[PDB]
Amino acid sequence: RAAMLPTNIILLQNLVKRDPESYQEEFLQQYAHYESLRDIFMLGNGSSTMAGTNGTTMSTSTSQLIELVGFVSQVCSCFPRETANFPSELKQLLLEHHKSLPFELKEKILSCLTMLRNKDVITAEELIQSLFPLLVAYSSHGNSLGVNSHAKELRKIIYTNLISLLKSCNTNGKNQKLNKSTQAVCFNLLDQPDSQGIWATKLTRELWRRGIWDDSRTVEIMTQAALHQDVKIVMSGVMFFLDLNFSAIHLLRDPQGFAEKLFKEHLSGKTKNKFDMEQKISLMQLLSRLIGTHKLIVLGIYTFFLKYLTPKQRDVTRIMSACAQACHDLVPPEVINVMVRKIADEFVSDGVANEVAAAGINTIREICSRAPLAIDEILLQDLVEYKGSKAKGVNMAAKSLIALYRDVAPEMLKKKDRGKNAAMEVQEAKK
Amino acid sequence: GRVIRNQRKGAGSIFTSHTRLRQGAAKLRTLDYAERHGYIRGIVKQIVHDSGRGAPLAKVVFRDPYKYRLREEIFIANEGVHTGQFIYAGKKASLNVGNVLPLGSVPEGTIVSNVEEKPGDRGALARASGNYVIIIGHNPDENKTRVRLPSGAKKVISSDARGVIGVIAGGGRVDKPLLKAGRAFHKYRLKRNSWPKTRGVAMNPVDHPHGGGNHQHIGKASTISRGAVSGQKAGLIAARRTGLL
RNA sequence: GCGUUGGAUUGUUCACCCACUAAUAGGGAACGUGAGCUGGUAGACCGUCGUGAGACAGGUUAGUUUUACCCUACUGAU
RNA sequence: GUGGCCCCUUUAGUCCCUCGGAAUUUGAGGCUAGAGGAAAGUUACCACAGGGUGGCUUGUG
RNA sequence: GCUUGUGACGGCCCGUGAAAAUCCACAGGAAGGAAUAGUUUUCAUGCCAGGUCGUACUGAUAACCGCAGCAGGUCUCCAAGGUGAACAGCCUCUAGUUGAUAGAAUAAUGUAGAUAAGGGAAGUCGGCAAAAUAGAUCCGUAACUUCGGGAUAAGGAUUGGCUCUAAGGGUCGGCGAUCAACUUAGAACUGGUACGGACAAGGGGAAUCUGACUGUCUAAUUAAAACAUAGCAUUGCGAUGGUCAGAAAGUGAUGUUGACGCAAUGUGAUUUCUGCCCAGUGCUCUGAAUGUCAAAGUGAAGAAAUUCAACCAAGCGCGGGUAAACGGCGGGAGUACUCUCUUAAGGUAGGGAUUAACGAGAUUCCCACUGUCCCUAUCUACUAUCUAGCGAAACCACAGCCAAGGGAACGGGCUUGGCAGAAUCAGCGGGGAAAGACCCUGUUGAGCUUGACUCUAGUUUGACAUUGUGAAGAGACAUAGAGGGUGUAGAAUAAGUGGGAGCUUCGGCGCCAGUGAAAUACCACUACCUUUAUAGUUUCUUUACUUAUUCAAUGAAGCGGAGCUGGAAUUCAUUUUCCACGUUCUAGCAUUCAAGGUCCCAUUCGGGGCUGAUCCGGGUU
RNA sequence: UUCAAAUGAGAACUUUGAAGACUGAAGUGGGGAAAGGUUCCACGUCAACAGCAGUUGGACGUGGGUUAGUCGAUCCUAAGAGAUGGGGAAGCUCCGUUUCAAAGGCCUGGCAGGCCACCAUCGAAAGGGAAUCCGGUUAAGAUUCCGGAACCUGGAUAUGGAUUCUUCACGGUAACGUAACUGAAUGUGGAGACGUCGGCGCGAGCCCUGGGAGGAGUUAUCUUUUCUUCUUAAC
RNA sequence: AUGGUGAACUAUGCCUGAAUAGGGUGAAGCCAGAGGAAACUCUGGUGGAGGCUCGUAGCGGUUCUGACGUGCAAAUCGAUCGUCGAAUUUGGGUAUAGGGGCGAAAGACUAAUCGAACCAUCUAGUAGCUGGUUCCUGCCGAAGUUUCCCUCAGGAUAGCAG
RNA sequence: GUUUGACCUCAAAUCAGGUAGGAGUACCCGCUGAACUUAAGCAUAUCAAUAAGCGGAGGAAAAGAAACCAACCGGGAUUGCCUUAGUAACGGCGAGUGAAGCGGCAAAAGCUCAAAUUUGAAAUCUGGUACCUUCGGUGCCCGAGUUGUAAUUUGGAGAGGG
Repeated sequence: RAAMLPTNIILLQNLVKRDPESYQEEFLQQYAHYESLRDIFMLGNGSSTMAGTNGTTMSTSTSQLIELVGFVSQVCSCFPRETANFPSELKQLLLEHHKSLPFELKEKILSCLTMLRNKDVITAEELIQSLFPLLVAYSSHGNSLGVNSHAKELRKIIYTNLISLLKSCNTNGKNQKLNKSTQAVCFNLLDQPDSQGIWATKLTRELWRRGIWDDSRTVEIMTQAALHQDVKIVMSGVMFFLDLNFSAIHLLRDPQGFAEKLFKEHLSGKTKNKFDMEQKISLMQLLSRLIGTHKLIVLGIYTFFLKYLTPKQRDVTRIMSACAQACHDLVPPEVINVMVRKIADEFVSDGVANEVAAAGINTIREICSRAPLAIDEILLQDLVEYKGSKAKGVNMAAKSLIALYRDVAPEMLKKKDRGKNAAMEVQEAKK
Repeated sequence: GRVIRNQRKGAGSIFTSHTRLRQGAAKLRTLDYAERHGYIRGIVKQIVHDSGRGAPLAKVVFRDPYKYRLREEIFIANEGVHTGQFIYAGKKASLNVGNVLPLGSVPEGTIVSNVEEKPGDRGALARASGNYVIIIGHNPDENKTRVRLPSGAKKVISSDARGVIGVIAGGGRVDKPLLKAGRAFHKYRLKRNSWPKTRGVAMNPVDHPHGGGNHQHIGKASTISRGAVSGQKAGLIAARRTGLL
């Protein structure tokens, strides 16, 4: 057992954690080996080329260093002397080579730094300066295109480790000195217009969901992301402000100008035609759900919808369900009359099908629930024609419009539809 | 189910040691005024064999100071002592092989055997064949002494605790293969009834946790816990790891 | 009415092969549950499955019923 | 013309009853009226107790 | 020469192969003993006595156990001659027995044996069984091999009797005289159908699968590829301990032990091979904070019972390790899918695989050999058979000839027919005798297993009590305070909201002026954030003491402190520390209140004290 | 298995004799342990039992018979069992075997001073152990009785012998010797006291064998022949 | 379930004792000779090792269309076979006791009893289903989805008769 | 006075004199404590505060003269019977379980210590011994005892002083 003890680390560390005044020489016997090992790492199937590897076999030097790193990181607190430069050695092993290290060794160092920060050996203010620069470097597109670069796994590890760090730091009280510092790097990433704000948006969404970053300073970051030029950043911002919306709307600085800038930049202004329909629809949803909720006025929305309000168009049931969400009690009903007369011309016309007509009437009555004086009695009557329609979609739809105007403006309806209380209320109030 | 073999081992019917032919319990001299202040001389008469044990013993005759008589102690012989040799035991004894000293008196780097965990234990450590402990350092204040044991562990104990210089005799005993069931038979005939060992996989479920099955296998994970109890602890009690090293 | 064989083959035979022969015909009386004599549970191993005890899509091996002296029938004998 | 064509949870009681030596105030129990709706396998290593032709066919799709 | 005892030697061991009673001797020298006489009872002789219980006989084919005067089982001593290697088999001496129901015949079928022409496995599931071989001398002996074996490999020449030759030894005599045993080799002659003449006594070979081997088990159906084994690997444990017991205990096993050990597992000689995964399940980590979070304890409300809140150990959760742990079998990247390329379970060589021995293990083939077979026949002994004597058991509704019909597919009885003569002996096995598995079901009995349900020993962590004497620190309740805000633009660091255009020390300024979602003086509201102090309130961490408590040892022996005493030692003036007058060439010895010195008495043949060997102490260490 | 005789009412089975065979010294012999318990031996004796028989019997009825200082138990301890003291347990009882006891036995000269240190008991008729052999005798008993000849233990002791006036012996270079030749406490050493196999040597008994003194047998022919006795215990 | 008795068989350990012909092979060590400068080699002998081997007693129990089958025998008889100096065979003493022991492991053995011994009591234990239920005469005299409790199911009811 | 004694505590004796054990155990006083069964299977439950097991007594034992029942115009130790009552109540509110006061009766019975100064007299008691009229008495002598033996007092009351 004695001759094998230097080979068995798991027993050595349990012995050292008991009586660490002893086992000094046993620790130096391994620190010297670790030093000599790091001083090294610092510096195909074709008939011709050398044969390749499977991706899971490693070197005996690396297999030893991966063990020694854990041993030293777990007994550094017992030996503060002879280990003061150890975490700095790890840090400059990582952020000066990035490439001459195998993935297992990188992962091991990344976990040992995290536990060395859980213990108060290392501070977050100097672990952040190790973790963040590796994200940008392994999202390079030139580092991630080796043979067996583990770039995606490393980018996931560093991200979840940052999350654990900030979750650690914001437990008792919110470390404002840290949050205010690592929001500045998100701001200074979103400036770089290529794609690097991905690691700001993807992180701020996580921290909002974990409730760690409920602050006005953070919603500005996602506003700037939504106002960005890159599609996968704009979408991150839009899906953040969606998730029916979340409480972040109640920490905005100017929602009306936000919606105006969005509608001007992305959809209408240059007509760059970058977003696909699946993303344009998600932008429409955000705009309409902000507008209806906060009583906004843009008036370009209501002509932008009209191109897409045709039953021969791709997935219109989402578009028309957002059309209603941008209606108010406080907008000129003529610009909605044109919309209702487009829908009526193209969905409840002659020959149209049952689903088409029912969709039209259902998306008109939920408009009129917000903007009641946006369609007049003459077309209201044309649509309550379809009460007894034998199809069971159009009947259920027309009954909703009738019950909507039975409580709001029952004089537009005819005597046949005023249902026993609207008529009685009108008979007393007409004299 | 049944009660199993390791549980039966504790009662001690047929598993008691076989102690007829043992020459006697091997021990150091009792801690007395002579050993505490100066030394005392004895003569080693016989180097002898002990049944059930691989190391040889030494009969050492000392003179009783308080009464006119002789007293024979049974020491475990170290490698190099001989009959007619004089064994000096105590604090002021010289630094030679076979002599008994306290660990505080000797320097660091020396080799000793039959060490006492505490003074008055009369021999606890480094008693088997070819075994020794190494003193690495002293701390005279707070009097303690740091030693390395055969397993590689490092311990700190009283400097007044005693030990006998040298290595226990009989080394290399396990380098020879036995080649035969009969030599193991005769070996354990004199130790105890821990041989032969049937495998739990080869039994029925009543007789072992590992028993049962149409194929000889274990149904699970031979690493048992440490909080397990009395019938569950089949193999690999509290394994920190497994596998070849 | 009288005859309708001898053998090879068990990595198998609900059969086929070559010979002799005058010929080498088919069937029943058991197989319309189950009935002379002979081949084709307990232990152990490999495979599939099962958390497991164990089971099986399997495969291999070893592995104790013992009349009639009674009535009838039959065969011979007073 | 007195509409239409086919059983375990919870709340409330003016001056409801009782808490059995008398009372007051909290709680509890009633009777009312309301509103809601304990538990898997295996056994061939086994044991016990019981039980178990319509004259049918033939050579020709 | 056989048996036995004994002696000196040799070999084997990770095996080194009882204890006590009892007896003797040695060292030592307390002591007592002769002189006009003692001493010695380990020299010789002589005297006295030796108790209680058992004691016959069998010890087995009749004295024991099996229900018995049961062919079974049951420990041991003595042990003649011949053949022959021989306690083998065959005959005999001594000693013992001549017991086992008898007589007459000689049918079949049987039981136990034996022989058979020619052919020789055509038999049969299968060479089952039987036959053949067999001892000793000589020649000769392959592949393979862990170099030790295989091996009596295989395959061949012989064997009697009689008469001879040669060689192989001891004791005495300055080469001979004398004595004696069975061992081998060789020759001649001679009888033969046969010569290990009966008895006794291997059949062999070419290959396959399998387990290394020797060994062990299912007593009473399974002897094996099962178990064990050496070897191999892993795990826990440094005694305040690991594993395991006990109702408890001032209790126990390992342990008369101590990592070359103990305990727990798996694999299963040697050789060769031994690549990767910690996603999962288990095991493990002296693993931060936060989350979950029992009892006690704390705070708030209430008149109180009670109610609420906060705090809240381990464990869980969380994240690190481990695959000669159970599992399991690929990796990475770009935009679950889809494209891409690495796959290091690569044979290191084209010498990569030609691979033991052992086995009542499973299997095929060949030689030899035969009545297995064509194709049966014959003989011997004991039965059967007849006789004298003795004398059961199973089974039994009643009984006993067939056919057809009905019929539960199926009558000995019923209907219709064939028939039908006493009483009987030996045989036979068709039927009746006339006494099986398999399948299903119980809301069954037990055994076993598992994150099935309810529990539980044990273990673990927390509170209280046992529980006393001291000290120093950190956090929180609770009040009293004190200040704060950079996304951008804007003079500037804008919580926010609402009132608005000066109280004025200055008119600095507030309004009017940009820029901004929001506009600043002045005064109020009520959100967060961070800090200051401790009336008190508490909680927690660390540390000191010993008398409770706990552990261990011993002969309860030398502990604690001392201008102690005497030495040095280095000091900055007087100490502080070491030592102590006690022991280290050698397989010796060390014992009689201890000799000596010194004070006293008595003069005795000797006594007592101090000291030799420092003092003190209410703690055995 | 057979023949004759005897006994008897009666004989395949009893007794004697005459034959023939068997066990064949790892026995069908002679003795023992465990177990059995009079089955041993004698005299009467046949109703039942001995799978036929029976005059016979390990049967039935009645008696006789087992002699120890030396053989054994008894004693010692082995693995182990088990009280006390103490401690548990509601308790029947459990633990443990020298433990945490004031656990008792020797001296010197209104008892004064000293010395020693230590655990009940049980546990082997094959372990250890003090001492006996021959011959004869019984219906049946014997290393036990008779005769003769010895030995061990323990005890009291007289004589002779040894020693002594150089008080507790001499000789021998030595290994050591002798008829003896004082010895308390205390201590030490030895014996008791030890495996298994191989072969070599020595001894006892047996086997084989010669001469001679005796007896028996064969002798049809031969054989100075075949068999048998000629022994010597403890001490 | 409660409380008790058993290791005289048998499993295992310990203590003390006993038993085991004749042959074959021929290991280390050793002696001489030959070839060597010497490492060393070759030859002939000696010696007598081995969990070697043939094979008695002994221990076991492979095979036989074996004998017997109310047998001598509740496991025997014969022949044949495995092993035979050791992990050997065995006597006596001793220890382990029942949800317990022991186990070279077959769920084997634990007094002909073992996938939980034996004895007595609680105990006339109990389901389910089977079997049986003892004199005469007279008079009357049936029944088979009709409706349901978590499907079988043991049932509860309609109707029938007295 | 480093002497001589008193007390306290703990021991020893084949010291003087006595005492316990074990049996029986129908009934009695306690302790401990199941399952079969019945409930649908079954954890509560029932069987049952039973059987088995342990300790301990007597002719009876135990209980017993209120820290009671009651709510009355008040009764008045304990035990047992009739009744209260298959009730109040308990319970998967299911199977099932389950008292008590009152009233009539049988038999009848009440009492004792501690806590109080005898303090003008430890007045109390065992043992040893000598006599006697011997289930005991008188005297005498060691002793127990003041850390309390006698008289007096027990809640119903009672004491002291007059």
